[PDB]
Amino acid sequence: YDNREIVMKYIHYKLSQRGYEWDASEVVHLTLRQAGDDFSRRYRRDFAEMSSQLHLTPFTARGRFATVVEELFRDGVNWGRIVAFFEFGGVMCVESVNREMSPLVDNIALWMTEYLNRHLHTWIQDNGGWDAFVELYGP
Ligand SMILES: CC1(C)CCC(c2ccc(Cl)cc2)=C(CN2CCN(c3ccc(C(=O)NS(=O)(=O)c4ccc(N[C@H](CCN5CCOCC5)CSc5ccccc5)c(S(=O)(=O)C(F)(F)F)c4)cc3)CC2)C1
Repeated sequence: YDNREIVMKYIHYKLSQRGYEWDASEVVHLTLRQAGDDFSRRYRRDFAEMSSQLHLTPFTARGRFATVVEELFRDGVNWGRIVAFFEFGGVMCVESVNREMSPLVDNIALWMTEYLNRHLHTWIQDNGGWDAFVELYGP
């Protein structure tokens, strides 16, 4: 499955729900959206803390993203951390819009796509690909 499309559909949906029409395998997209909503409710303190402590500006966004992503996957990968990675990118995009720095969304989407293609892709494929994530979540 194309990771770039997965990132784009995911971010696009999150922003559209804030009235922001961003100028940017259906089961996979819907499943990821649901798993991410579940993650953010089940781990609300983490979600809420990250959201309020970003201190996001165009000068720091890339460094904050790199730092958090390296910390997230430090002890290895699992599907829950992959969902957390998407929700973190979503928090970054959402905060960028809230702070009137919406152009950052494009950079964020690229960094997410790159990290998936360069660092998560092998793990994902070794686990059977996104079909495995779909099965695990249900469908
Ligand atoms: C260092 C740093 C600061 C870095 C940055 C950062 C951070 C801070 C803010 C933000 Cl915003 C982002 C990141 C943190 C914060 N940290 C990040 C990691 N966090 C994790 C917490 C739990 C797991 C886990 O549990 N991982 S797991 O064991 O692999 C597993 C288990 C169950 C399910 N899904 C089930 C679904 C069951 N069905 C539902 C449908 O009805 C049928 C039954 C439950 S919902 C569900 C439950 C959990 C996850 C997703 C969905 C899935 S999953 O959905 O991915 C699936 F199923 F595999 F697909 C996978 C992995 C990591 C904890 C908090 C730390």
